[PDB]
Amino acid sequence: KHLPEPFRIRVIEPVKRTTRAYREEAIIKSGMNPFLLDSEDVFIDLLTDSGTGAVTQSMQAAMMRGDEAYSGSRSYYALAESVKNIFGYQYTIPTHRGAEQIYIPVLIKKREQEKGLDRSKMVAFSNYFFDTTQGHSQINGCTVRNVYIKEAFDTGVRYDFKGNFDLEGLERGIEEVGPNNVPYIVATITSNSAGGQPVSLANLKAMYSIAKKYDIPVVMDSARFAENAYFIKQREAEYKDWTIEQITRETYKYADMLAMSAKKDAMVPMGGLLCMKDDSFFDVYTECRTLCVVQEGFPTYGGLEGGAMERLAVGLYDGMNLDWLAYRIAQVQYLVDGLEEIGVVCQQAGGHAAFVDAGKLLPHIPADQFPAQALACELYKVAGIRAVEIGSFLLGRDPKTGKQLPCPAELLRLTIPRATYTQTHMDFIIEAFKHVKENAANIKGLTFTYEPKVLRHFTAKLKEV
Amino acid sequence: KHLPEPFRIRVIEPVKRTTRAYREEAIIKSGMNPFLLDSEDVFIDLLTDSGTGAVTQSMQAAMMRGDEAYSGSRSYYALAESVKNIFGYQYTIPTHRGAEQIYIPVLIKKREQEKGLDRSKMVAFSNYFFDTTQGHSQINGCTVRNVYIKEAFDTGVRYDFKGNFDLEGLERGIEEVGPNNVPYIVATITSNSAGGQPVSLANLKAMYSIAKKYDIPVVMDSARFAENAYFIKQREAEYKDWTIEQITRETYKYADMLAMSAKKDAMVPMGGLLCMKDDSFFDVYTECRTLCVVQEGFPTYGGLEGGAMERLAVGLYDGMNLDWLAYRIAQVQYLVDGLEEIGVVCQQAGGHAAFVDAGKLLPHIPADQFPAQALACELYKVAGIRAVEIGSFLLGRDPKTGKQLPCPAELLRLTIPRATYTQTHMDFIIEAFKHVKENAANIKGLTFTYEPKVLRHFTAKLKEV
Amino acid sequence: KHLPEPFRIRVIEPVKRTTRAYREEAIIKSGMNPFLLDSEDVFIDLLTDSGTGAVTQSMQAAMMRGDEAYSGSRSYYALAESVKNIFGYQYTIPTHRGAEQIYIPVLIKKREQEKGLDRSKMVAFSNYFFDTTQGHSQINGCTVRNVYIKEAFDTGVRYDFKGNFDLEGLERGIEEVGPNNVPYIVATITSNSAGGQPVSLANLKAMYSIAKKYDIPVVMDSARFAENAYFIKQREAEYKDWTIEQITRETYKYADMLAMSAKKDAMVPMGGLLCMKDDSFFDVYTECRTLCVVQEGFPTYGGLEGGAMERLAVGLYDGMNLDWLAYRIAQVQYLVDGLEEIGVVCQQAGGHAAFVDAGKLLPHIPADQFPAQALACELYKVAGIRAVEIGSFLLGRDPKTGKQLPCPAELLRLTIPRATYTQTHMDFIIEAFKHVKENAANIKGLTFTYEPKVLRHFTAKLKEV
Amino acid sequence: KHLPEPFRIRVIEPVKRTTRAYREEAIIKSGMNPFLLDSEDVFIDLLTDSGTGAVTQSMQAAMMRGDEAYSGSRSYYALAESVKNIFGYQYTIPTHRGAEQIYIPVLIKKREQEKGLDRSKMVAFSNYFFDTTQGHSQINGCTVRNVYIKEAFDTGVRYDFKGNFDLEGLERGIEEVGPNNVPYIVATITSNSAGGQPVSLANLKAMYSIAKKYDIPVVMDSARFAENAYFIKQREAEYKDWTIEQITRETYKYADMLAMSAKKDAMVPMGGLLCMKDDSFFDVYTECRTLCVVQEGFPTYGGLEGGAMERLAVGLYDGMNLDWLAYRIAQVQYLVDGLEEIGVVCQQAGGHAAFVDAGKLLPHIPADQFPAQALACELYKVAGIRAVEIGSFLLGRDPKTGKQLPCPAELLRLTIPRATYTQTHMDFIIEAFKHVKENAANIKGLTFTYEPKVLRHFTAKLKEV
Ligand SMILES: [Cl-]
Ligand SMILES: [Cl-]
Ligand SMILES: [Mg+2]
Ligand SMILES: [Mg+2]
Ligand SMILES: [Mg+2]
Ligand SMILES: [Mg+2]
Repeated sequence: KHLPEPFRIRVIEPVKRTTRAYREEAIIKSGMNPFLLDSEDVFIDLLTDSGTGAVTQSMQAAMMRGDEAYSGSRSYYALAESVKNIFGYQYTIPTHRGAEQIYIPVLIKKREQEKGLDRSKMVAFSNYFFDTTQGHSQINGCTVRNVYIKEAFDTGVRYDFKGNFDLEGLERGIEEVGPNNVPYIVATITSNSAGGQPVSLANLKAMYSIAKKYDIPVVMDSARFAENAYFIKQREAEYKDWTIEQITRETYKYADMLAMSAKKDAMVPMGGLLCMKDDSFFDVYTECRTLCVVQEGFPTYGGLEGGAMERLAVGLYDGMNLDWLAYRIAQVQYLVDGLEEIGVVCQQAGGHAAFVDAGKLLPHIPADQFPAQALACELYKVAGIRAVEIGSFLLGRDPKTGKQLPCPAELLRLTIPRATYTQTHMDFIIEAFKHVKENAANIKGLTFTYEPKVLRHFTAKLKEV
Repeated sequence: KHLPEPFRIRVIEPVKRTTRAYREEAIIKSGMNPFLLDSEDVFIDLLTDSGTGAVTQSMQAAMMRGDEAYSGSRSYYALAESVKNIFGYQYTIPTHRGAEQIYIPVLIKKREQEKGLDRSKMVAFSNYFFDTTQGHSQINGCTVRNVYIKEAFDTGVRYDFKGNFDLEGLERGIEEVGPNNVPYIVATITSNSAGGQPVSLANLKAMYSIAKKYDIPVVMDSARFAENAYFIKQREAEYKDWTIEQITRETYKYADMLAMSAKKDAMVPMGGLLCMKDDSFFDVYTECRTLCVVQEGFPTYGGLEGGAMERLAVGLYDGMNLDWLAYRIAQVQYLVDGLEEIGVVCQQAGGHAAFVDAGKLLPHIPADQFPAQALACELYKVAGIRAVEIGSFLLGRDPKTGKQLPCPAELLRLTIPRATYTQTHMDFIIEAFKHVKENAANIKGLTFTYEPKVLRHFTAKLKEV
Repeated sequence: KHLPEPFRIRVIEPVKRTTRAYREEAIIKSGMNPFLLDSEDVFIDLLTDSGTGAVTQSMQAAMMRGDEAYSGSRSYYALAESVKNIFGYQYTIPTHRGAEQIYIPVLIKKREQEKGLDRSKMVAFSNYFFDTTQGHSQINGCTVRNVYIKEAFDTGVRYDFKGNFDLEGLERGIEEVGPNNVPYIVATITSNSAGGQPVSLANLKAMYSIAKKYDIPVVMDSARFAENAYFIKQREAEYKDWTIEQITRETYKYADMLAMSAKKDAMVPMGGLLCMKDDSFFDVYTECRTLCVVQEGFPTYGGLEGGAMERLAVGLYDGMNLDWLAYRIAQVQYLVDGLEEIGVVCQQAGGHAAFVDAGKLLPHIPADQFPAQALACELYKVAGIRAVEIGSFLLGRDPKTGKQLPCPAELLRLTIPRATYTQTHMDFIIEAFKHVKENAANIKGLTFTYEPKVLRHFTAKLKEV
Repeated sequence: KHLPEPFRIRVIEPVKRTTRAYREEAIIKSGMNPFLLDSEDVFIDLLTDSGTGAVTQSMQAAMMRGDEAYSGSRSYYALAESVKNIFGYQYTIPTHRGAEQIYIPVLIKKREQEKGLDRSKMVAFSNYFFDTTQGHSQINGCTVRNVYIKEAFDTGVRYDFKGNFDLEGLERGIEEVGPNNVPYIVATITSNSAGGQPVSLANLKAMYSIAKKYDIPVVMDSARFAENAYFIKQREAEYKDWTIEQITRETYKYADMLAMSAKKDAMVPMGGLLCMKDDSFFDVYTECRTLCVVQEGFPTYGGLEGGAMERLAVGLYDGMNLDWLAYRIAQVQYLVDGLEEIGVVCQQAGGHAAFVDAGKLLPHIPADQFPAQALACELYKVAGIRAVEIGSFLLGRDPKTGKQLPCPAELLRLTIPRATYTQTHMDFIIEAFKHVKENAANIKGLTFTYEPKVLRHFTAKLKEV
């Protein structure tokens, strides 16, 4: 059931309706690669939901109340006040993905100096690390381990909180590695495993108990803190009558600091946060704020403009609107349910995205011929929809052999920019897939005509086989 | 078929989802009168589409480029340039409903001085006068006549252009009254007859031929000039492949000047226009521009702020977007069709609004007990929808007898703010009526508890019988 | 002493610097009439300060938080709340000059029905009526009388409150006319007499005492309520340590309602207010709100857009900023003092404007040759400054004889848009006059080449003699 | 001579006027450190001109026309089009300081692979490297050399282009180091040497000739490209009648690519650019665009919001406005001249900033007691001005000895945010220094009460001695 919008549309960005012939020529010009298509030629852009969503009236208005002072800005104060009242965290560092490149080395050095952490043995844990989070950890020489539950990636097996930490696994992992060697634990909410799955407050409390016992810093990766709070309100009986705000205040008692991209639930096109709960982490705050300036090995300055901090200060609240969250989540579920109904199969589908199995949809196309990229092109031809391939095309070649890397599955990712498209667009997408599935046998595979040495998915050009 | 939005939502105004109990208390506090309800307590506000619609990104941005100079403003120039390029009219007077209070007395005096028009015999014609247009005409001592076609108000009899002028009637009326006594003819597009019906270009050309033959000024009442152009493109074969812009340029060759509220098709919350095609009406321009200043009997100044003129300068173009018009019109038709399907009957329904027959829907309620007002309250209770009664409640009492005035039908008006609500909201409205029709027998009539002497519909309070 | 700006400039409107040759050609193209010059060709536009000033960040931001609902708008509520907290008035009617055309007929009818007011004998009083206020009064058949003090127009005789009511005169006038025949008294603050002069709170209390004794409605014409409050704080010892807000709350206890153009002290480009203090004037509120709809003799709708009401709701407060008022007033006084220093003489100069005596500055030019218009053109040629003539040119011809009307003095008006120009611009203006005074003897008189029958000053074209 | 503003102020940010007692308490609360003062408590904030200036109406409006698409954004296209038409560069990479961290390693590797550049011998040249530019170069293991002219830092010796490259020195340096070992040459305009000094087009052409001869990449560090163009128009006879735009197009023929922070001349609060002229540097473009994504050692995404790119697309043009540049530069020169007149001495003063010698102004205060920080506090106490110390306080302690580092001079930096303050503020600053110089002997030195281990200037607290 797609819920009606708990809002009145106030500002729109016109998008032209193209003809089939126009799109056919467009996709050829772009070398059968949606990444090379002009935004204006895309009717429904499902490339990413990162900073591509709508803002509320108050959020937009906030952009015109900025204090551009380098220091002591009232706009910075407003943002810090929002964090304090919403998460209960006293220290705020605005960022322009939550400054993972900052807190990671800071936490590693902290434990090395205080508990004799061994850099050659250190391991960080999370219910599920985001790619960049794992990236910065490993770059800093830290091994990572995802301690997710058995039900996490098990489709066809409904579970209210598939993003939960595997409490036993975490405990066993810490003991195995040695508490002095665990620089931090990252609690990702909602979790990025299986398309996006929530984490229960009960699970978070249990995880924090474990972390506290071993005195291990806990960082809440909060890009989708609001949707997680909504899932808790909807599925965790204990919090059924709690407001999203109360659930959020409670949730954050179970972390020592937070790091988040504001480009998701916070509703803004740019910005992030790195915050610390209380004085116990004041030194961590200082170190991070310091490293923020000299991260390059010398002083470098810059930051969000005043208006952007004022906008986020408002966005943090609007992002928690109960009616909004119920609507956003219901729309995503509406799309998935609609696709499942017409026979479209997804390897995984959650709050973050739906990963359609193009291999199953287009079985006649060899993996090396990129069936998911072929599907992306067909979806554009038929409906002007742009989606990203998550398969052999994206995977690329082995840097040491120059040969195509082996890929588990050929998926096509569908993300939904917040408060941007309607139920009618969702039905349009479903009808598009229905048409593709019907004409599947006739979709051709692809082969390169131009291929970069690295990050080929962004600018490579292909032709039909 | 509800078309998908030819745009991405960019800015939203949050609206809270209320409980049935909350609305029940709300409607009682407002004395069973939606006019007294707080806007925040209304989920779907169908009160009016006048200046309540969304704006495009470019239109909003324009508000920040204003030149506030009293005279010679580049913002005024930009607006005049838009009028010249869109309608082909060389003279523009921005207004803050198209200054009917200005051109009417000006045109009357013009013909009185030039052709000996007799004020005691003068009569003005239109395919259908808007209420305020008829109001200003009559206040100026001018009688009005609507020369609409037979098919105009005939439901159950599809006709492509029900707003057409009755060419024979117009001709006969002019001859009857005497050409020297006809100060002007107003071509309303789209026409306000039967809920809003289009006027064909063929019909407009024919009407202008008649007017020109008798040298009678023709004023194009243009609040919905774009939707009319769209209907011409959709239904008048000759213009099937013409752009909305070309149809508009052609359409305006068949009027000498134009008057319009910009609060409809032009997409803005305020403003209007009074324009003249060429030098042949330069003296009419001068007189109007002059009367604009001394309309009160002495000089009075003021006008749209610069940003507002820049916004309208853009709005005139965005309002003609083909995809937008097709979408707007399809949504309105979608609502009407959906209501017809569930057994809801409308006395008239067109592009402007749908007039539900509350008397037929709630036959047990006596007219004097306001069945349409009762229906308005029930619609709010059940779905938080606000609609206006067009019946005995609005009609009021006879100023000379203090008795209720007799009313032809008890109607409930449904209007749709542009680019504000979605197909999901439309379905919500339809489901609401479905529920009401199902529980019709139990809806009670109303009686006053407080009643003003004039304009009672705005602040009167009632209770159930 | 020009005070430094109590603010940081945040948004600017570029204005091109023209050459002398360019302006020489420009003024000729405009027929030696600044009113016909393009705004872009004017470097410093002193035409009017009405709605031509800057806005604060919060005021601008407010424009994006509008609730466009026809009724029950939260934006209307916000504006009404501002009025209640600032003036203490419970009833608010937003207008789009304070709806003088509304309260005047309403107050006249009120006293006619309640106290037997005789329309053939009625007379309204004010410390000084604004032109439009006097206009609407007289149009309604009501005679007006300005009861200003002796020192009001006496230059060379400093007096702290030259805008004061002549308390004795008011008393004597009421008795003479008969209290039943005085429909209302208008307290104009600041007063428009002698270029703008303040009214003391002591004087207002005394006037209200008189009005209350006779039960005569008192309307506060409040376009410049804030500057008056500032003058009271600066010159009335009793209120030296009172805030502008406290002075305003106190001031408004001495009126029954208020009417104001928001285009002055309220800092906005459009809008006004008509408000009533308490229930004692609830019927006056109802009548006005009612007449607002049917003022034309039938229902007509429209109003400020939501954003505009939100903006004014903020503007009413920002307009009272103490540092801002001190700065605005000091700048005006700085210009006048600077002109006086170089030998330029003004017939009158106050907070509203400075009226330079062009006749004295250019004694060789006959009045019929418009020395003030000649001066306006010269000021533009030399510095790109645009100012309005208040003399024989503006006065026009006698409608009954077609002959030039006799004029007391040939003045050139200088107004200063709020927060728009700097001390450097003020010095630029002073230097311009210094240059003109130096080359006075060579400035030529003007004669028509094109002259409209009415309101000739706006579009007439002239040439040098 | 302070020029009048070539613009009308449209939006202001109110700033409160504080009392001496208030500021005295404020500076004590902030531990005698302006960096710890609330922005609201600072009347005139001269901390930095980086992203603290005003924007034009069109620039602000642009923020509401953003296309947030991840790729193919029309907003990105608009920005790239501006770069192409203004600089003639075909390739644009928007950045969120011009991505020095990107082009430096890219250019180093390019020459290492193509000409056998030796990383242990590489040296980069510039007329004067900005601190961060030198920082990234050295971090990449590249030694830097500033080849400025003899007259560069020689005060009391006027020279039109003190930012010029020492052509002979550059030639000799390249030969000495070996052309294969010079990865790039950076042309900084205007140059950051001696407070900001321009570079002539003749000098740039000569430098490019040298670079081209040796096939060495030339990067134009363009934060202040417009002011440099203005100085060329004002001082280089050959370009006297050329427009700023023509001078800019010509100037950029003498570089292969450009890198710039848009937070200066480009008038925006955030953003930068890294651009390449033509196909000869297409591979450099690709490499940079690629490294932009994987700079962290793995893919990371993000970028300027659509509105920000639209704003910069406009800002690049508005920043070149001739009247604006003349005004901006004249104001800076007005401040310096005014200070020189009252006996205040600056070690260096140019277009970027003025460096007051606090040691000379307060000779009784020992360097270790921070006379420039003492001066900063006194300036705040007396006038509410905030300025940054560039002396022993900023220099800090030797990381290897913990002892105060030796400092050449105790300077206080004065920067001027663009289009933010007026001539009256400039006079206010001058009067403030006049007062300080008069009460110099009584100003006390400072000593720590709290001192961080690193970057102490930002949060250290001190007390008077
Ligand atoms: Cl706001
Ligand atoms: Cl714009
Ligand atoms: Mg900034
Ligand atoms: Mg205006
Ligand atoms: Mg409205
Ligand atoms: Mg983005």
